[PDB]
Amino acid sequence: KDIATPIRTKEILKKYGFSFKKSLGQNFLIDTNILNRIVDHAEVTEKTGVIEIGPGIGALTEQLAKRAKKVVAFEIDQRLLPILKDTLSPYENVTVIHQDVLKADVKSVIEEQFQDCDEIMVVANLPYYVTTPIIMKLLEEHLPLKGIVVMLQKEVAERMAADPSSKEYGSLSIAVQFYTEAKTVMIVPKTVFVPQPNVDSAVIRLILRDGPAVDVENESFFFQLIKASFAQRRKTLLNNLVNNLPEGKAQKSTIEQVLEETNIDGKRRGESLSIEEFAALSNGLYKALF
Repeated sequence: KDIATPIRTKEILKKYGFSFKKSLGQNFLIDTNILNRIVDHAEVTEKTGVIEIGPGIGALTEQLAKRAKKVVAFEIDQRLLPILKDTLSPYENVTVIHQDVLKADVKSVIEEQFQDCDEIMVVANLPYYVTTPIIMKLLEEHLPLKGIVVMLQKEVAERMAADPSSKEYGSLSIAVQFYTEAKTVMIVPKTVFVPQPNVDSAVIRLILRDGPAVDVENESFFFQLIKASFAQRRKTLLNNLVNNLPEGKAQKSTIEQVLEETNIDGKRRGESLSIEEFAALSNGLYKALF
């Protein structure tokens, strides 16, 4: 049987369950069809190089290996790596890196690992608390990736893919869509996981854009500005800028003046700004504040 079946996963966890500490939000996929559907949505073929993050006991890694040219899995826990040497032993095209993807130089790994591939995808099942930090880290690294297809919490996907008119729109939406075209593609039933989460979760497809969605002087300042602006959503933009930028209180009157100079009423709520406005605002504030 495949790793992604309830009988095989149960057996592996029974054999090796005392050999690793269960972590925050850790689960194990036990439905082969769902995985292959996710792999369909990622468009993985014989020429695709796939990066997986957090391979678990190999469930998804296995389905990827059967379809991709090659699979590189990041795993921080050596105890889990020891388990994959059992569960992934049939697959030559799987290379496991004992490294935290957040600390990794992913561009070199890709050069090192994917020479015989035509396109690189990220495909991974991510626990809530690392979802946003991993995705932004990867996107800020400007990697030569076609796309990222990730299993995550439904609300997080919805936020990432939100369009400007919808209620889910926030700083996360803007940050992800700066880099990518984002769409939530499946709702995954709770029953494909061990242990089982309380609710259905989701899969998000992020296709990387040819270049940035808007023109900014400093990407990092732009993302800090967005974050600062949405911190207390219902309060005014000016108020948010004052209390959430380290420059806020020290340079209030400059901030006021940059809003005036860019024709953006600081009495408006942060959520009312388009991405084009936030861009123009970041550029003005970056030049005036540093």
